Amino acid sequence: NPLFSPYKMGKFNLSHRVVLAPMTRCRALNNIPQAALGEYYEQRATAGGFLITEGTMISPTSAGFPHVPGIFTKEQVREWKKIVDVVHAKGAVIFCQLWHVGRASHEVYQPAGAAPISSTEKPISNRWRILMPDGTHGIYPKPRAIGTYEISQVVEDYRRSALNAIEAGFDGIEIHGAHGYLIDQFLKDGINDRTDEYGGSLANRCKFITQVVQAVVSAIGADRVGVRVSPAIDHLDAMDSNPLSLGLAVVERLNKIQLHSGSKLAYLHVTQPDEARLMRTLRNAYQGTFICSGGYTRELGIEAVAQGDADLVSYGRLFISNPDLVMRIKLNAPLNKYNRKTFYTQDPVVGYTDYPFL
Ligand SMILES: Cc1cc2nc3c(=O)[nH]c(=O)nc-3n(C[C@H](O)[C@H](O)[C@H](O)COP(=O)(O)O)c2cc1C
Repeated sequence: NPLFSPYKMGKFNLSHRVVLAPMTRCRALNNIPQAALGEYYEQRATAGGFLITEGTMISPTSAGFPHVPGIFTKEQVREWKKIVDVVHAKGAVIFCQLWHVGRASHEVYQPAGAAPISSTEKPISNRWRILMPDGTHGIYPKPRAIGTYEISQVVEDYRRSALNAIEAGFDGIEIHGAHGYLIDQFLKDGINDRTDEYGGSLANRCKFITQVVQAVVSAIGADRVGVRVSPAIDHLDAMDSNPLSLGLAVVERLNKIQLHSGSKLAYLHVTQPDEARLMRTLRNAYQGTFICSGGYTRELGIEAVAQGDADLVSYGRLFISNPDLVMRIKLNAPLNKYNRKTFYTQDPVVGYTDYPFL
């Protein structure tokens, strides 16, 4: 079984290739990690398994969802440590994903009622909505096109957050540069309409993610930094003329950062919008570990690793309804269906840790 052939990811010896994709669950009440999170990850932690946490705020402006966790305050760090310990107790590797939603926010999630920051002033279209604290759907407001100096301050938030993540005990961090959020708002030419050093040409559009990746590498080391991107996705009006070209531009800058740093990154993570060729082109271009995600199943994951299309495969949806997805895949057991209705609720058990095992 290819998915169970050991894999060496930096200084981490993984026992299998089943990775936990980052998934927002809104159980971190008031943005503070809760005991529920400890059980949730513990139930699904496995010896030599790699897990990626839900997106975590890097500033009081990095939120666009309700009750999402953070790593910018000493309180949050204290609670994450308790969670990290339970995950390590079971022998799993866990990376903390730093998440800034950019323009994908709302006044209710912006301290002082200020508009969410982004690369452009164009708001996400009406066909997309945001989850409000009371469960209703809200309209995305007009964002503010940040100045060159604030980009440096956002980058600083990633750096400080990565350091905070290490203080909490995480084995590393993952940069959330996909699904139309802040970093993706700079990468996609359908959004980035800047006329300065960060807009226009692909090289300019990729500058932001480059500075962010460089900042975290200089804080905790490239071996403990993963990068997630999505060259072709329509989420929150994040489109690009040539998705492949954009993906290859990011990959090219990641390979260069590794050469200049003298160490490879932890991995490259690309989510699919499920041609096949888009994924294979980046994997062949990236000099390092490649993780694939999006619409993968037990059979589809095995084929990707056996054919050399990816080194690790992360599962999202199937790891919500299947706490023991790793074991199930090993035995080819039936997989449980998920109830989307409880994806973003606040119940510490119902739809979170109540899913039956084998
Ligand atoms: C409820 C839910 C929350 C998610 N949260 C995030 C997130 O916070 N960050 C992210 O990059 N992707 C997030 N995703 C996308 C998943 O990481 C993944 O790409 C998707 O679930 C595809 O999984 P699959 O391969 O099992 O079909 C989320 C998906 C779901 C269903």
